[PDB]
Amino acid sequence: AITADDIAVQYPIPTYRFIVTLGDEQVPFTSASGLDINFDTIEYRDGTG
Amino acid sequence: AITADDIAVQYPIPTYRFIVTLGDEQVPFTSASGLDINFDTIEYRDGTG
Repeated sequence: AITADDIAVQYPIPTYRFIVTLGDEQVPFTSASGLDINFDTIEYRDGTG
Repeated sequence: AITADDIAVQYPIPTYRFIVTLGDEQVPFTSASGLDINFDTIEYRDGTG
């Protein structure tokens, strides 16, 4: 017994059901990708290690 | 078969590992350059060659 209210808590979410709110309107889209969070890298080395 | 105690005697030394003691203390630096020994030159020519 898995009692589907527990599926809504601890099972993962698929990617086929999504609403795109575009400004103040909803527009139906087929695909959506590229919503990444990317940083750069600072590095610094001295002679001691 | 080279047994790295022989690397410490025979192989050269790389530049990236160095410490700089400046007076009574050590300060961690990134680069260090310009420790040259440069001489001038004196000449003399006479008529016989």
